[PDB]
Amino acid sequence: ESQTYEVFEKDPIKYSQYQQAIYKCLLDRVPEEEKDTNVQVLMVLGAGRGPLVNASLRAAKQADRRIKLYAVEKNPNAVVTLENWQFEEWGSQVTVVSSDMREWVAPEKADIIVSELLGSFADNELSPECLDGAQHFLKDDGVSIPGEYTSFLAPISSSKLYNEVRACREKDRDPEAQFEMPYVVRLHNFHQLSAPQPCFTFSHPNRDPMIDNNRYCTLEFPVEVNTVLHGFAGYFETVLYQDITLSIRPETHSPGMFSWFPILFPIKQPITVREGQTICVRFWRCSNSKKVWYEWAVTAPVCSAIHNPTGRSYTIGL
Amino acid sequence: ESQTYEVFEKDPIKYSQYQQAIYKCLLDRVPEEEKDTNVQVLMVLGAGRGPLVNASLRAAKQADRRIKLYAVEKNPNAVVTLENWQFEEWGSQVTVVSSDMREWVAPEKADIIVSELLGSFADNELSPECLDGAQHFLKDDGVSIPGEYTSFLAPISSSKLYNEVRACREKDRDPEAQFEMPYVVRLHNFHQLSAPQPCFTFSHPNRDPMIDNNRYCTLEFPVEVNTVLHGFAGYFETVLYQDITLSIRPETHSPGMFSWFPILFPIKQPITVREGQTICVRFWRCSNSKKVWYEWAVTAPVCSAIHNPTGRSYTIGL
Amino acid sequence: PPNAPACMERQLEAARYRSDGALLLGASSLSGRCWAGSLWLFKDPCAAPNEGFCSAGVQTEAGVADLTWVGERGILVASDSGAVELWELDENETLIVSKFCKYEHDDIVSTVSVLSSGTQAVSGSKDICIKVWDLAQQVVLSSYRAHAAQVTCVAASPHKDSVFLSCSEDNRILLWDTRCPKPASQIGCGYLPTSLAWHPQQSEVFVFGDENGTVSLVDTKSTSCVLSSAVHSQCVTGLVFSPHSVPFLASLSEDCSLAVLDSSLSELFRSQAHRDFVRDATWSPLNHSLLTTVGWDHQVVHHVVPT
Amino acid sequence: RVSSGRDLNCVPEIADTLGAVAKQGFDFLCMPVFHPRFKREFIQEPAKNRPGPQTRSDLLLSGRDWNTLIVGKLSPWIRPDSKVEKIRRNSEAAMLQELNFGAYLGLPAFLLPLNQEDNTNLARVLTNHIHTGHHSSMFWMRVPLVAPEDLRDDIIENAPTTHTEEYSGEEKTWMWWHNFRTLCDYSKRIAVALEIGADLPSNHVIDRWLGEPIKAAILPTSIFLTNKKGFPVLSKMHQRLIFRLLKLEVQFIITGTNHHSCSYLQYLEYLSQNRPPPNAYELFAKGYEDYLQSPLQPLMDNL
Ligand SMILES: Nc1ncnc2c1ccn2[C@@H]1O[C@H]([C@H](O)c2ccc(Cl)c(F)c2)[C@@H](O)[C@H]1O
Ligand SMILES: Nc1ncnc2c1ccn2[C@@H]1O[C@H]([C@H](O)c2ccc(Cl)c(F)c2)[C@@H](O)[C@H]1O
Repeated sequence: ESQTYEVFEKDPIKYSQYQQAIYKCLLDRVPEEEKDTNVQVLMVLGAGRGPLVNASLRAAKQADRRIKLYAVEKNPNAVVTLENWQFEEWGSQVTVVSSDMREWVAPEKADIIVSELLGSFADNELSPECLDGAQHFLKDDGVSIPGEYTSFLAPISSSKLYNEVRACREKDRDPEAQFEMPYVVRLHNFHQLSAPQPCFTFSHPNRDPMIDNNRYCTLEFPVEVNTVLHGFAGYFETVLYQDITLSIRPETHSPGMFSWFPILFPIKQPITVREGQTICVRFWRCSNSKKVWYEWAVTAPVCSAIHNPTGRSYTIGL
Repeated sequence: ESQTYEVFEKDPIKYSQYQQAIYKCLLDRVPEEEKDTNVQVLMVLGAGRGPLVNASLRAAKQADRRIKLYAVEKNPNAVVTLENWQFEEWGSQVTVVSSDMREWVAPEKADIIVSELLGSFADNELSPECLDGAQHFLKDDGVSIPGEYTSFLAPISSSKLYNEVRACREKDRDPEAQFEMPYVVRLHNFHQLSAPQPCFTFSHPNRDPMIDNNRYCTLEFPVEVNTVLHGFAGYFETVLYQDITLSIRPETHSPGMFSWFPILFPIKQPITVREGQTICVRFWRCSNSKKVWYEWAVTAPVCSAIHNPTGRSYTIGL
Repeated sequence: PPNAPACMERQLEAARYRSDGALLLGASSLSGRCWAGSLWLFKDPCAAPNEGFCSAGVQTEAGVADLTWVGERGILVASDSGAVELWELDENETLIVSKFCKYEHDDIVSTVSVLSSGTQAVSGSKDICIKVWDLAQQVVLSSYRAHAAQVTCVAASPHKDSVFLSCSEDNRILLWDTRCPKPASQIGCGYLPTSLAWHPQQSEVFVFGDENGTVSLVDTKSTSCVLSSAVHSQCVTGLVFSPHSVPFLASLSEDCSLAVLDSSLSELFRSQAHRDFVRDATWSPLNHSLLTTVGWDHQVVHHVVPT
Repeated sequence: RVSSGRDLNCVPEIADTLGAVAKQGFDFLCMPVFHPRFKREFIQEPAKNRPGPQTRSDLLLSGRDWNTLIVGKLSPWIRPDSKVEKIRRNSEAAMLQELNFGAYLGLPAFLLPLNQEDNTNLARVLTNHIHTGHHSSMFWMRVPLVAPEDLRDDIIENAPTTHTEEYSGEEKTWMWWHNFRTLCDYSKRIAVALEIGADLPSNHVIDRWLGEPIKAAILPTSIFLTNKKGFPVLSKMHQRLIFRLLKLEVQFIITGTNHHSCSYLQYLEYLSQNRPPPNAYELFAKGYEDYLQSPLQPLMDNL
């Protein structure tokens, strides 16, 4: 929605970090003695109402280089804001492309593709799938911003958030469906039983053939206290360019970055965890030609049922 | 399943009608003076365990012509039966292709494509969508068997089948979902309120660009008696080749063709129909890039809710 | 470019050649921050659509839906504001001054046609009414609610100052004659009537196009034996007859093409020049084999009709 | 005292128009989300490939202003029930587009016309928009008390108005709403915007809109008689209908061009202030209207 874009646009830090990532990339690809001989083909993928496109112009101004802009966007209502931006202010520099990035036949290849296709669990918005289908129109030596993202998980106790989840049961569906799906939530009253550890990582561009975005991770969380585990908090960390990064992992959290709140992966039944014990969790990133989703189980100290098998309770649509 | 193929294979009439359709097509494409100069590229699409492939060999024997056979099949378990057929008896004449017909890159184009992708409501198994995606590998003058199919509907009264439908309610879903989906059923205790009329028709190959398999039909059924309508029985009629046809429409029913039983399109609430009144029904064939489904409403003498809006209660998967 | 705006809005609504050979242009913006319209004059027919090579220019506060020439000086305007406006040229014909702006229709005035004498004009609107006006008195003489749906096309008789055609989304093509207590009369014959053209010679014969791209030939004398041809694949938006002693029928459409037909309604010319909706056709008073088509794509294409 | 809104099909500058409308004294504005005359193409080239923006941008107003002051309107050229297959297909795609744009903006209500008898495809596409996505926008069906075909002046010579009192025929606009909302499964998101004509119909006809979800009443300029001091006022029977509608707490909508020296607003406000006094029962129950409560069981339960 129009107000949703607005909310995700009111994060100065996030866009200034993107400005800097394009800025360092401009200098690295165009030397001072080529400042007017070379024009960089910049392609913002999933352009929204134009915030990355704007920061791309600000980056080309501070780095003082020539850039051919594109603004691929599938949502036609944002594409209205984009064409109204292009006429009124941007001009012929920006070429709006009203298409899904996986369909679009590009005039030429790009020097840099730039995206904001991430969510609180990094690959949960389906950024891997999208940039893969765009990779063919990236130069055989092109940059992808962001170049890498990693999801982190940490086990939590919160009988309060556990209750909040039970309260989400609805008629005409699985009486336990509310526990087999993640929620984005600003985790407030809760206890972190163990330090966040990495889970899934995606790198762009992905040179490797039989690339496969399906995953399976096994994590061992050492708990120093006695408690009752209710679920796993998810966080993300990403590298836009070189040392320019964005993060929501509380230990490495990018300061003052309101935008992405943490995720919550519930567990149907709470689990007693004694001091010294290890909470072992398995996660799986799954998919078919139509959907992507997660499945997950706790295997230590005690087992749980595998949550969301075959995306029965929750899927992300491709 | 293996036993499902078996059941749909035990219909002699159905396959002898296909034998004859290929037979007349062979003679029409290959003249007596070209009996050994020309070899027809025959492609069975959706080959199952090989029944159309077998009738294709029987048709080439009675018509006495040379044929290059192919057996495209997506179900890998039937493809096992196909490769075991090809080795043991068929030989290099038949080329098994373990693929979806919409993916397959063909060595050459075909003289005739032959399919059994029909159901009781003709286009309900998704035959339009499949043969469209195969059409590129059909010769610029090729034949498609069947070349046309049409669905028919007729309004029925049967408080018995109406009860059978209510009895299909399940927990964890819409309490009325059972009325927003068709059922294949051998309609026994029932009353046909009006003669079947045509509904949707598909022709193959479909030369027309912006082809679009979406539909909207409006039918007016004149009822000579007083009654309570419970739903619409669906039937199909198809032209394999010229005067060689298969049908389930009781008035033009192909004699002794057990295979396809009629469909039943329920209506949530029964409707009183006086003598002389007209039962008016609207049907819609709908689709998105992932699913196909029907929506339907009774608009006369009284209105009903539109059934299965946005395929909420029932979809056919693409 | 006199004391006029610096930019004419993308969608060209109407092309009208006056007696000497000057080109009148009406255009509106049907997208963007501003949805207003404007009027333009081109003494050079080949200078159009160039906003900076015009003889005169003006800006209207609301979009321009339809226009007609009120002689050689004035221009009658049907606007979205629900107002009819007469804009008369100045002394040297370098300014376009608005004489009157009368908001009488409760919704977008879709059509305007000047009545044979040149003293009256009839307007059709989305408010379903048809109004007869006095161009000198600044007022409406009569208000008629004859239709059931919005009025699509109004076409005043070539000579009779009381006769005119009317066609609307209620499948009605009404032949008028304000000389009766029941002025309108339903002319029969299917699909919705979309465009009307009186024949310049037989003042008893007229043509109409429907939303299914079909053009029909109708006689006032008999409401039967109608001659028809499926000219276009989409809605016939306009019909204009050539100035010739034996005229030619030009039919513009939503299928982005121009068609030129003879008496038997057979195609002589076809033009795929346009990439957007073909909104008008005007034959040059000087070269009768010249036809100017304005569209929505900003193109003003001049066709040499193969006569 | 009264919640009123201004309807127009001409908005050249949204900030100017909205500003002037509010300046007049209107709580909201019903305006087209796309240009009324901007017919679009979705199937065949080259008008399908029409470039540039399709309408104005959402930036021209704050999100708060779109949520509280702008009622969208369907473009009059969109006819999903047309007998022309090409026009149906195009108007299906165009209707989804327009509805989805109104949902994108967060508009509180969107207007759709009920002006013919067959609205099946219109209702199918509205129902589908309801089931596609999370938006909660209200839908106001613009339906008249009297069909336009039954209020046309008796001036067509060979088609005279059937002057006979047709009891059921006099209430054909109710059946139009009825079938439409039956088709839509009685969605609580589809309400009525009742256009009140110049000549009020039979009392029995106005008695069919009782118990119906009238969210708004559309009063056109055309229906205002003039008083001795040159100001717009209403007949005693039209005044009675407004008094009935005030109990239903409807939003009054003013449509049409001006025909007086807002004055129309001032009349409604005057009627609102000069209404009969609501008794103690009407003051006690004010708030509890149509609120379902469970009957107390003081034998079984403790009060
Ligand atoms: N495969 C595809 N092809 C073309 N565009 C695609 C996709 C998939 C998603 N998107 C777009 O990416 C944007 C991004 O998620 C975004 C940007 C900015 C803000 Cl503030 C925000 F909330 C969200 C959205 O606008 C999506 O519509
Ligand atoms: N797009 C596709 N590409 C390749 N094959 C496809 C499709 C879609 C369906 N099919 C196959 O068609 C067969 C047919 O429905 C059939 C044949 C014989 C009997 Cl007896 C029977 F019951 C059913 C099935 O075996 C399906 O697996």
